[PDB]
Amino acid sequence: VPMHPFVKALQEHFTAHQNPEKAEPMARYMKNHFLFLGIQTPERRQLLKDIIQIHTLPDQKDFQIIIRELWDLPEREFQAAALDIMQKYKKHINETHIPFLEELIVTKSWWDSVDSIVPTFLGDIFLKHPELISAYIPKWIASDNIWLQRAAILFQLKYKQKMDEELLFWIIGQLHSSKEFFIQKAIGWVLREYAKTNPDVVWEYVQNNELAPLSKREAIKHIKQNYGINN
DNA sequence: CCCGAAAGTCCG
DNA sequence: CGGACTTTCGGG
Repeated sequence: VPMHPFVKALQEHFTAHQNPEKAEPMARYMKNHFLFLGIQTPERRQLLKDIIQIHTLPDQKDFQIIIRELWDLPEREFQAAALDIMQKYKKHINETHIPFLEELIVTKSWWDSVDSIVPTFLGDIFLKHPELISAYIPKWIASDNIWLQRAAILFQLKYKQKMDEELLFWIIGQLHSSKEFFIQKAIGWVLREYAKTNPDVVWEYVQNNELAPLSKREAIKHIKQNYGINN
């Protein structure tokens, strides 16, 4: 079965505009986990737009197929493009897609893909269907996969006044002992972000509960100005 | 334009 | 450890 023609067209068009000179530092920035073509976001977005203009966006029946096929290509720009395409199908994504999104999180995993899946796509789903959180979050925390653990921490990132504080702090308590940078930093980020909505609750939490030094320092990067640094 | 964010390197 | 500094990206 041939590659979907839309994916083949995107592959051809991106490859024709590759930049091996830029690809080297781009690959180093992601710790050489991926090959890169060397195409930065503004041009990558335009090249995708070119292909949509010529071919049209595929029928929604092929949405998941297109994403998978791009996910399977070696160069990282294809995963970035896949996420751009998934946004174009946003109004068609619902709670039945949680396993599909899980599988994206745990394949070709790094912060650049996971952070573009979790607080947006998964965040929106669990905001509408909070009763499903307990069908996934406990498994994610218990798993050996750090990207699922990060997903558990960051899916509420943008919730603001809709943050479930008890849940957030429970999740952080489960993961506070992790020695993994991407977990410590995710804890820092979600606390720093939530502190923009409720600084008193974040300050009290970090002063009275154990956290890795990195997590605490990142959490209070801004709000330490509001409370002061005691001698 | 601006700022804040993931990251990243380099240094003490 | 954590501060100083870097580019790239998203949003105001």
